[PDB]
Amino acid sequence: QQVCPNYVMLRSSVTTKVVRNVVEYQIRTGGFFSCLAMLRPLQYAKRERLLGQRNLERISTRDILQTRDLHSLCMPTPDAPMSNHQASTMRELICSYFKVDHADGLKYIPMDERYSPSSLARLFTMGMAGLHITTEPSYKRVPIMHLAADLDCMTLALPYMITLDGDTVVPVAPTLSAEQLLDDGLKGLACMDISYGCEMDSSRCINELYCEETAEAICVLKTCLVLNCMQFKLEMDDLAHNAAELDKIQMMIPFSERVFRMASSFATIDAQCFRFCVMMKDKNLKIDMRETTRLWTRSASDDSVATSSLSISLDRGRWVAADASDARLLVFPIRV
Ligand SMILES: C[C@H](CCC(=O)NCC(=O)O)[C@H]1CC[C@H]2[C@@H]3[C@H](O)C[C@@H]4C[C@H](O)CC[C@]4(C)[C@H]3C[C@H](O)[C@]12C
Ligand SMILES: C[C@H](CCC(=O)NCC(=O)O)[C@H]1CC[C@H]2[C@@H]3[C@H](O)C[C@@H]4C[C@H](O)CC[C@]4(C)[C@H]3C[C@H](O)[C@]12C
Repeated sequence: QQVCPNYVMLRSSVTTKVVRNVVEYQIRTGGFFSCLAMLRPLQYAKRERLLGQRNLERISTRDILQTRDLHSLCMPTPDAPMSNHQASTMRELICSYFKVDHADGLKYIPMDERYSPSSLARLFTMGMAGLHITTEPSYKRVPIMHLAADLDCMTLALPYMITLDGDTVVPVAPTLSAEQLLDDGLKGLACMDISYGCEMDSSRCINELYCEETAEAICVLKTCLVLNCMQFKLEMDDLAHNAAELDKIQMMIPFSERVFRMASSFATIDAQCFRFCVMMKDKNLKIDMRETTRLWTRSASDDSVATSSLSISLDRGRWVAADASDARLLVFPIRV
């Protein structure tokens, strides 16, 4: 059963079965798990690295086009939500990273300045893996970032925001949306960290790999995470008003729990995702997708949840928001 056919992250499939009159669900969340894999650039490309250019040429062949194909091509996606936030700035980045002309940057980001955030992350993540997906169907080899190799053994990653209370890098709740970290020359990103680990055990922070070589790659990895957040937020905003698509699943409670897990990925870098996840644990996750949509649109209000009263800290490789002898949110690290 297809859900969100023309979405990138929400794109999911549901298989339902009966074994002696017992109701069984299975939800297959597709593009989402593809998108978060981009925290390990080489692991993402590992697949496509051993597919030739015919993999792409047979796609630009078609006239149907659709979302899943435009994504693979790293092009803007009509029939899907798109953003224009700091599009000017993002186009400059493409030209710098891939060292190409403005005429080619305009292929990725039209004059419209509308683009799919997950189609840029894929582009940059593939770029960090040493493959540039070009304007005209092709894979061109570019230098493989040493950072991408340095992280290619890690199976856990936990992004979080930090500040300083005096002389200690201390985790904080997000104040801003992910969308605001991209602007101002991407200088917001300094206050993001990503903790990687094996097994957490071998915990190593991406900010502790800071080097004049890796600084370029370290920023792109963060940008790709922010962009995948933007995509998720766009699709939830669009899903809210797509009353047609919404009605396919409005009562499928096991799906609300799945959307909750998806937002949890971004609940430490995006204030709206934070508040949205906090509200659902308060309700114990047993929520209709129609009500969940209402909670998503509610979370857009800063006063929706009292973030200011919550104490943030890390323990055991997991992110905790709590107050008054009772935790409100646990966020676990992202697989791969
Ligand atoms: C947390 C502090 C800023 C003080 C603060 O808490 N402000 C929160 C706020 O902006 O509201 C920032 C400012 C300078 C940062 C460092 C510099 O940008 C240089 C360098 C940049 C790297 O992107 C991440 C490591 C780090 C050492 C950074 C770690 C951390 O990112 C620092 C030490
Ligand atoms: C932070 C990284 C790496 C800087 C570095 O090489 N070492 C710094 C150091 O170690 O001292 C740089 C490399 C290319 C930069 C981008 C490009 O120059 C294009 C464009 C230029 C604008 O001035 C600010 C936004 C940005 C997207 C830039 C943001 C950011 O400024 C980038 C992504």
